[PDB]
Amino acid sequence: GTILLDLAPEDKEYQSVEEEMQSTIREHRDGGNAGGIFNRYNVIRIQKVVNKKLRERFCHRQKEVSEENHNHHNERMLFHGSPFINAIIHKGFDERHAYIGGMFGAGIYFAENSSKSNQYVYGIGGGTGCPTHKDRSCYICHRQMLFCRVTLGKSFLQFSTMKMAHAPPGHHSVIGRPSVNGLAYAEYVIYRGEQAYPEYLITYQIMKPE
Ligand SMILES: O=C(c1cc(Cc2n[nH]c(=O)c3ccccc23)ccc1F)N1CCN(C(=O)C2CC2)CC1
Ligand SMILES: [Zn+2]
Repeated sequence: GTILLDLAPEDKEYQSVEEEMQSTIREHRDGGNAGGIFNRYNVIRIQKVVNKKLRERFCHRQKEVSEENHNHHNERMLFHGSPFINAIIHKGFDERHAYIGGMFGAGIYFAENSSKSNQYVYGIGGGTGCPTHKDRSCYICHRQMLFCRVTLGKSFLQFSTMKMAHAPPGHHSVIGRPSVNGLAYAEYVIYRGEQAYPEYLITYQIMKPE
């Protein structure tokens, strides 16, 4: 059973989440087609996801990865956008639904830039936008994204497409780094659902630039 705990805006924990969300917005190559046009979000609320069973699976794997990486689990807080956010907060991430179409193959994808995750909230390339207005740039409808704890362990650096089914030998994750001819922004990939915990559930709106 998942329990959603509201965080007060005056709480330093709420402020840290909003600060990372706002500060990591960037301009995307698609000129805002997938996620919309905006320089800031309006944060509606931030809830902590509490689930004992999911936490135990996460901590158990974190100990295993720590033992395989000279006692460093290498956790990072990263964003994830998905139309299936309800299933994620109740059952956790699931590699059985890993992104077949991804540049690093069938893994679970995360971004260090909140605006890159916002491109996936309504589907691949923003699908057809919000259910109500069918607008990928809707300023009215409340969106939701996750800010997750992700166990990276020994991360495998890549610049180019390399379709994998699992992390490479001796590794626990794959990080696609930006390059002039390749990625504009980073992407973090894990191949096991228990290497991520959906810590924060952010409800927000993109704001129309003035
Ligand atoms: O990893 C994906 C996934 C990711 C993407 C890409 C993606 N999605 N979301 C992001 O924030 C992101 C950031 C950087 C680069 C790519 C992304 C597309 C379709 C997908 F199925 N999954 C889909 C949602 N997940 C689940 O376990 C759902 C509940 C069944 C986790 C696995
Ligand atoms: Zn809308």
